[PDB]
Amino acid sequence: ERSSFPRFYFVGDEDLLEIIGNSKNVAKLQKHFKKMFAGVSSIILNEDNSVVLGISSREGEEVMFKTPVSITEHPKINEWLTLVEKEMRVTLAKLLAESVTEVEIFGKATSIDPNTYITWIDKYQAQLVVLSAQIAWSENVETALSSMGGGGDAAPLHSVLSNVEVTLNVLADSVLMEQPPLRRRKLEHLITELVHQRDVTRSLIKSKIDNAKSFEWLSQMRFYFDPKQTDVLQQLSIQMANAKFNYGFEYLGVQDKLVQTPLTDRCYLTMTQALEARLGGSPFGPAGTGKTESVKALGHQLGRFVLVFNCDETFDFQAMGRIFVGLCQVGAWGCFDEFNRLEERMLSAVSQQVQCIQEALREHSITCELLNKQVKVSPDMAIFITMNPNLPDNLKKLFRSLAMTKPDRQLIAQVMLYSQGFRTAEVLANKIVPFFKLCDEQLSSQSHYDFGLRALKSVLVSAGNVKRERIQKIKREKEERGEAVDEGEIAENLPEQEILIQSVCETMVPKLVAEDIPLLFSLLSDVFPGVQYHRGEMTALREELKKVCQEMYLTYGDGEEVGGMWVEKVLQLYQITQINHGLMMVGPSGSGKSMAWRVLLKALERLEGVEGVAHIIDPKAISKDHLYGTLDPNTREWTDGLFTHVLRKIIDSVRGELQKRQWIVFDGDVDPEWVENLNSVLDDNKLLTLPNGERLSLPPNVRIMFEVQDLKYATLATVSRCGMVWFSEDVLSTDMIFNNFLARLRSIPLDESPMLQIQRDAATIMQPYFTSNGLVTKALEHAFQLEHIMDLTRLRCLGSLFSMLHQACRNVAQYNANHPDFPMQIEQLERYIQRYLVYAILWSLSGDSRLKMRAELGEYIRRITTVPLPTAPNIPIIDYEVSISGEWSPWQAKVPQIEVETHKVAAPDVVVPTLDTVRHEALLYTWLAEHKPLVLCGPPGSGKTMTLFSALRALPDMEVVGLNFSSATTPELLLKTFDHYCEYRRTPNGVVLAPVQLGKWLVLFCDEINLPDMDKYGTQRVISFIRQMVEHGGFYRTSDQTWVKLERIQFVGACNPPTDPGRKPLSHRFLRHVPVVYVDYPGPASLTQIYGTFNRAMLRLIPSLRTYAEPLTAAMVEFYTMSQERFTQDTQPHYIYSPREMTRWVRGIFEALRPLETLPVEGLIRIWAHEALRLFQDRLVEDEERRWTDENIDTVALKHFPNIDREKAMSRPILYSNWLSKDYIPVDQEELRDYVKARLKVFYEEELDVPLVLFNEVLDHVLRIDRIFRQPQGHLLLIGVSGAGKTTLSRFVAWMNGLSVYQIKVHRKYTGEDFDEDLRTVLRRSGCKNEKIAFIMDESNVLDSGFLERMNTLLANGEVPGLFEGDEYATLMTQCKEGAQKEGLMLDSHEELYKWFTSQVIRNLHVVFTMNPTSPALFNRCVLNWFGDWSTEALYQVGKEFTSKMDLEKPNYIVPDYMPVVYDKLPQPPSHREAIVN
Amino acid sequence: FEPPPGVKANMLRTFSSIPVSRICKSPNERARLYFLLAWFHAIIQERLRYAPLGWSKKYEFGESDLRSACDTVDTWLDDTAKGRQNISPDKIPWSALKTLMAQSIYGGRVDNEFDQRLLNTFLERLFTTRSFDSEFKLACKVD
Amino acid sequence: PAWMRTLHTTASNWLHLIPQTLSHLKRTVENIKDPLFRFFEREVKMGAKLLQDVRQDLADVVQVCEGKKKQTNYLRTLINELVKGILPRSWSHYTVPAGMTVIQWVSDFSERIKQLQNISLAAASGGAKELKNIHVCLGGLFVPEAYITATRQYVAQANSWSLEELCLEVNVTTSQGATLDACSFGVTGLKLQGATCNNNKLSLSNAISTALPLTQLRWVKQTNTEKKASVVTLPVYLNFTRADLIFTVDFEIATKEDPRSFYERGVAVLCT
Ligand SMILES: Nc1ncnc2c1ncn2[C@@H]1O[C@H](COP(=O)(O)OP(=O)(O)OP(=O)(O)O)[C@@H](O)[C@H]1O
Ligand SMILES: Nc1ncnc2c1ncn2[C@@H]1O[C@H](COP(=O)(O)OP(=O)(O)OP(=O)(O)O)[C@@H](O)[C@H]1O
Ligand SMILES: Nc1ncnc2c1ncn2[C@@H]1O[C@H](COP(=O)(O)OP(=O)(O)O)[C@@H](O)[C@H]1O
Ligand SMILES: Nc1ncnc2c1ncn2[C@@H]1O[C@H](COP(=O)(O)OP(=O)(O)O)[C@@H](O)[C@H]1O
Ligand SMILES: [Mg+2]
Repeated sequence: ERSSFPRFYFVGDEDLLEIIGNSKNVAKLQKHFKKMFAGVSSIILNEDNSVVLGISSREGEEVMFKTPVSITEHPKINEWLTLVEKEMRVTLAKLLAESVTEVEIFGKATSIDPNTYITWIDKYQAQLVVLSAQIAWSENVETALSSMGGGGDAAPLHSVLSNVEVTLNVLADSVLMEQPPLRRRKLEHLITELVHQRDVTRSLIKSKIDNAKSFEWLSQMRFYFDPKQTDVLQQLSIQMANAKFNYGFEYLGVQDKLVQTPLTDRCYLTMTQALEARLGGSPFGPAGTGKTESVKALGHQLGRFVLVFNCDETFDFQAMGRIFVGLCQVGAWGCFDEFNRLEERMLSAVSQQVQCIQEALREHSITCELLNKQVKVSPDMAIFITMNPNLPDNLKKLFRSLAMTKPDRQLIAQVMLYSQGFRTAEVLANKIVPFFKLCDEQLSSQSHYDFGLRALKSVLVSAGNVKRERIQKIKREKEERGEAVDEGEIAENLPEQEILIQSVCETMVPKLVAEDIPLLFSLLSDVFPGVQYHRGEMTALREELKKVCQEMYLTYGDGEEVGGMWVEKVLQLYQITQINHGLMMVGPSGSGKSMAWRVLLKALERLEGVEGVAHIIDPKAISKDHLYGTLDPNTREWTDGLFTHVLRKIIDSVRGELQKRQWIVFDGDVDPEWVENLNSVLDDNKLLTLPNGERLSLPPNVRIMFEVQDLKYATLATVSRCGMVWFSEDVLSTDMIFNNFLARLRSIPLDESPMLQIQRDAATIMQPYFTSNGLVTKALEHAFQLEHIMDLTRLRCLGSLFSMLHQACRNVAQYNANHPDFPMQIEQLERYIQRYLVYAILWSLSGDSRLKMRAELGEYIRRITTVPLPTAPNIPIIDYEVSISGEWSPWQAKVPQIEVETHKVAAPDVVVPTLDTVRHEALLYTWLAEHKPLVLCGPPGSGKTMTLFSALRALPDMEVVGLNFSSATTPELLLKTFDHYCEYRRTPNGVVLAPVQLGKWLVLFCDEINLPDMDKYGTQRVISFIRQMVEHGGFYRTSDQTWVKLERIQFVGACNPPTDPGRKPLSHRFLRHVPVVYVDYPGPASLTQIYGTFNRAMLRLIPSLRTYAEPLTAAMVEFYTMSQERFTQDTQPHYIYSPREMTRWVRGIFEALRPLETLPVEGLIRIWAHEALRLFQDRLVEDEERRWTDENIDTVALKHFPNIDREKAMSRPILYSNWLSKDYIPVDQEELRDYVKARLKVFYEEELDVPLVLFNEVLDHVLRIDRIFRQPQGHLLLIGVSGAGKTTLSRFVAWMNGLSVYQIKVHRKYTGEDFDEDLRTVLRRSGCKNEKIAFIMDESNVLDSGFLERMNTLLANGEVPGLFEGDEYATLMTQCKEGAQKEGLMLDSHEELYKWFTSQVIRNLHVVFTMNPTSPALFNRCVLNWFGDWSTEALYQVGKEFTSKMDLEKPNYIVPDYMPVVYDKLPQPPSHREAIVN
Repeated sequence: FEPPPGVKANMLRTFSSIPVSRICKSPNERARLYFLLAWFHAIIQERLRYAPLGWSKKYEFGESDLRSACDTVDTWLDDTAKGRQNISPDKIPWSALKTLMAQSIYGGRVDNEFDQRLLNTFLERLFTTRSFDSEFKLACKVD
Repeated sequence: PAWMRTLHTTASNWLHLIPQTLSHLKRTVENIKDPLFRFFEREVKMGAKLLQDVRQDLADVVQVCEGKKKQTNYLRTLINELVKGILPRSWSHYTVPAGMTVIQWVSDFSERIKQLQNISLAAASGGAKELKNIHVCLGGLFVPEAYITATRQYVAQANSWSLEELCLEVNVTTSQGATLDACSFGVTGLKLQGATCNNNKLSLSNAISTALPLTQLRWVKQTNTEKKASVVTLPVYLNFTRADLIFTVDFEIATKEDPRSFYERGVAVLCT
């Protein structure tokens, strides 16, 4: 089918099937004609849709068939398509012929009537009038050289050049006045081509060429049209140098005209010579030199497409192969870009493909193998590749080279300025081009700076527009004042350097940083001396900006007043909107970019009567495939993407959105991954290319803006293609934020009035402290000097302070509500508000730092404030609070003294209140009341999770859903959570996401909010996604690309400091919204209180020891204090400590005191020492450290228990075992050794038999392993060199104590899913079967960090919610239900059975980690054990035990004079065997 | 395996590469002008060895450039002389060859303006109608 | 290891060789108006930053050599690059010859820092007016084309002329016998290769390179007159590899000389 009429081969199988199925549906065929034809967007038909009347371009210009093609006469698609193309070519040829006749009538004339010329231009297409001018000039000059062929005669070239000059004069006359944009483009193209013709004709005049066959004329591109030629193809031939080209005669429509610089002419010569030799060209060179534009212009001058593929790093092949084979069949040209950027395999594949294509082209001087198919390559094929510095080795022979080192910017500026109608274009160009060179060189380098040739072209076009507008304004003024109107006279006296400077300023000042504006003005003075510009203030826009700022509670100013810089930035944004379609506000988060453009849109809507609507799309949250559109690889159905969907909605103009001003803003970071498709939109063509092959013209009212906080990772191609507005942080001064907060407080209520009155009094009270250089400003400035666990942003602190002041107002309202008879008076309100403001500054400016920095801020503010403060000699203000009565009351009073039950000792549910806990709960409720997301960041342990969970369960209407973020977390996790716990509902406002159960505020607690890894471009998808809902209050449902409003949903996060390994610092744009509180390690007083409560709960089992709870807890916290102080993390990476160690300590003491009904204080001291040795002594490495711990535990026991005997309570062999007796009791080491040798023999008999020797180190290690395997949540970290016996000892203990061993069988294919499945199976066997499991883990088994995260969650919470979901969750609950029935518990609801399963897992599962000497978080969740290496004693014992069978007994042996004594305890006479073992 | 250095060796290589029939065609001056082209190519390629001085960078003045130059030669000599046995040196399209081998061939790889200037100097010194005299100097003051 | 001691020795030697510190230029509004001051301040800032980076680099390498510092990833690639003897990527911020080794680069950097220190001292002693009267080697500067542009800016701003209407005149005189005109700037270190210049007249010679004593760059109004047949346009390359094109000079060849011979023989002016 495709063999006949190969022109339609360009489209793929999708469009082929679409055109076959809808062949009768010509109205759906316009997309195809957009795909192949050149200027065509649709074919013009009648009302019957049965005869192809004509063709139209995408701009609006159309051609009429001399003989329209009737589709009814040719029902076959290919036949009528061929007829349509043949008739289009014939019509183009006939129109060209009669246009050439008309221009010949114009030619050889002393003067030209402007009306006739403009009529001829309007009658015809831009390409056709340009071609007619080319043909006329070539024919006239050819006849002229024919005339001077005699030689030494008069020169009619002077007459031809004079004719061209008078045509230039009338052209420059025409473009000065207002013209339609299409006529403007035609006039500009005519001017450019005629300027080139004048230049080449003057060159011929200077060279005194008198022969028509002289090469100097032959090199110039000549056009030769033959009206009498029967074939329309052969009528016009484009000959230049020795090459002969036939016109493509394809309707190119209207396209940008490339000026004909000498470099471009050389490019034409080289490329035409290459095509004559039947091999393409390779115009290499640096970026921004117009090589691709040169290819485009050469193709257009020959009436052919080029398809400039973009060879980015992310490059396709299947669609790439399709477009290649389609091009080869059709014959339209193909061009490359940035070829060397391709991947090496990608480069080789494309090199082979184009090598085959080029070899076919050479053999044509015909079909070739392409995609396992035969492709007919037209003779007129060409292919070009542009490089950036070489060609691949297989292509160096087949492809001519050309150096696009630099374009002629001076001549480009001259020609384009002449095109705009500027007089004295030469001077202006020779001034502007060096000025841009200086700006590129002298100005400070920045990411968003761009002074390339494209910027120059935009500047010159804007200058032409501004000159036209000034001329129109002068014409209107002359109409009002007087009646004398003449375009020439107003053009003559119009300054032009002023106009150029105004355009340059309007374009470049917005993108300049604060210190570069004086440099720019110095450069302007250096290049344009003595001439200056004055900014024309927009009075109406300033008035309406003031009005909208008043309505929106924003502060507004002019010039040097408050907000003047912001207002100027908004006006600059307005100008950039006027002169550009693609904007980009670049600046640090917190400078007001969002509000700047929002206020600008509102003011514009209230100004021009054009209602504005804004679509906010976050590129990073949504996958690029969903962002732009999905093409099914198999079913080949096209699902339009988010940006594609909004563009299509704009195009359709269903509800008059075309009349509206619609702004698409890409709020979010930018990287060269998705913006590569947008590069085709930000440029001059402005079209939405789609993988399906569809093209969407950008409407004039559509603007694309990227509100990016930085441009470090953005490629220069994107920067060069759009306008830049720089929003420095200085733009939004602190006073502006203070005024905005106060205005919003005074105007809007918090509930959605008495409380409004309360807000007004509160604001009146705090106004003195919020002024310039007030208390808050100085406090913030000092707080910037401190150090914070996260990077400090001004807006983060200010927003947290504003929210907590809102909570202060809420507290005042609640007090007034609860005391109706006595509402709070003015004086008490003032006292309360002042004290709360001081306390709020304290806990907001330094709420995310250590205690010392908090004390520094407290002492600073005490120095600088006049508000009354507590008179505590040393207790800082932070430990105090502000009561509802406006008095300073210590937080200690609010702290209660609860008594936890015995069976709940150190249970996960229990949360003993304390100072840290109560303060963090208060602040948490404060920031939850305003529904502001918050992050709890602190060192491993410290009870961040328990504090958050207890505070969240405390309030009744707030449900909690825990989300364990991993290193591979993606937003799909959040979508799945939303699906599980929420539902989509349709509301009059729009689609709304809300929790399924009514009247509840869901919290998506994120345990590790900074764990997920950033991309190669420094962006975390989940973080930007959460920020998108935090700031915009919603997101886009990617299923149908609809904005979804969040209702009754809020986020709360927790994390570790970013300095910890595996932690990525959060984005400032996210940090700005989330206040952060630093949950440091609880102080000695807090630990004393909580674990004193735990000890008082524990000791009730034995009444005779109740009186010793307090000294026991004091000794515990004291020893833990020195343990933390001495064994710092710098010595070893695993030398960490936390309250989790104390919880394990109390849990172990409980578990070993419960079996014993009665016990004297000596036994309690012994058991306490045993647990202390097993927790804070075995993790050590050096023997000196162990001796230090033993000495300090001795001193602690003596100090806190003086009335005890050290020998009984602290006998050195502290060895406890359940093997001998029924209870867990001390035993002498000899019985332990004998019993464990017997058990080793039984281990040989039953399990794998390998000879194991028993040395004392193995005794101690087996005791430690048994002790942990006995405990609930007993997780061991066996740290030691390989082969020491970690795995074997673990298996031996597991076999002896009855726990079934379990090891992973990890191979190279073992991906994550297998690990989740195996963890599932282990969890089922341990919780649902009541069977203990010994999980042996080794770091060799770990293949990625995600395994570590899953294990870490398992160690911390006792289970991980990730494994069991849906059907697996139902199967697990079936197992748990049957297991509970067998055990004897009746439970029905989901949560009770899940809790029982978690309790079973924590009581049963024991996982042991074996590593060979590292997240500190992992260390804190296990009791680290130092296996180390076998010592000399150990090696000697192995040697003797193994070589006891051999008989090395030599009586002849005599002891040496000196005996090597490497063994520490060698017997004084070495016999032979001990000598050999030594 | 690397080519032997020397203008002589390069010239023998060039002449052996080109077939017998192509050089001896209807215009008897085609052989002379092919000799001039071979001498120019040899001079350029041997100057490539002294890269800091003879040029600005190691260009790829390979055999493909020579083949393209020979093709341009054959096409232009065919066009100018339509099957004529003898052609005057003045009628030889010298300017066409000079511009073609200064911009398209041997010049496409030239990015530096000064290398282009040197190439133009070489072409205008060698390719001229004055060359067809017995007193023509292919080089001056060799020793 | 022996290589460790050798690296310690060479790092100590380079630390001794390279000067200690570089002083930034004091900012002033009048100095901000002057373009030469702006260019020299940018050069001083870049040189001082690079010098501080290199000194902290060498201190860290020496401390690793003692053994009190662990070799980080940056320090590890640094040390590998040092022992293999190639130029570190972080150190090289300005355009450099491809084949120059580390020792030559360190000597060149020391010379550049010495020149920058002299320039900063001269600027501090006087001001922009004294800054105009400094003979500066184009090779020593990081961006000599920026210096050419700065001289053009200064001449244009002094006489209220447009930048585009100024052309460059080169006068080659001895350092002692030179006149410092208001539009003349002294440039040293330019080496002429393939020809000898006497009384601003080029002559072909067989010498490998002739050292120009003091090249004076004079910016004059465009006379709009065609250049004479005896003038030659010579490139000014940054280094001997001829990979950087700073600017083009115009020289008057002597009688009977052929400019075509000047073009063929590869006559050029080198900053270094
Ligand atoms: N003209 C103004 N006067 C006073 N306060 C303002 C003004 N414009 C904005 N603000 C306030 O300052 C902050 C600026 O917020 P905005 O989102 O506009 O900044 P941004 O830098 O664009 O942020 P981001 O990069 O996070 O989107 C807000 O708290 C806002 O209320
Ligand atoms: N208020 C409290 N109530 C109960 N236990 C507490 C409290 N404060 C601290 N702890 C103890 O602190 C330890 C750490 O608690 P938790 O496990 O919640 O830390 P985390 O924040 O999850 O740590 P990570 O940084 O590893 O996420 C526990 O052993 C716990 O018993
Ligand atoms: N001769 C010319 N006439 C008009 N515009 C030109 C010309 N040469 C280059 N340009 C413009 O200058 C820029 C350089 O083209 P571009 O394709 O970006 O260069 P490169 O492919 O080298 O990166 C483009 O904006 C292009 O339109
Ligand atoms: N106490 C011991 N006495 C003798 N051999 C032992 C002992 N412990 C371990 N081994 C030897 O170590 C081997 C197993 O080492 P393994 O424990 O897997 O190394 P790792 O300690 O790195 O896990 C066994 O073959 C066994 O012979
Ligand atoms: Mg946690």
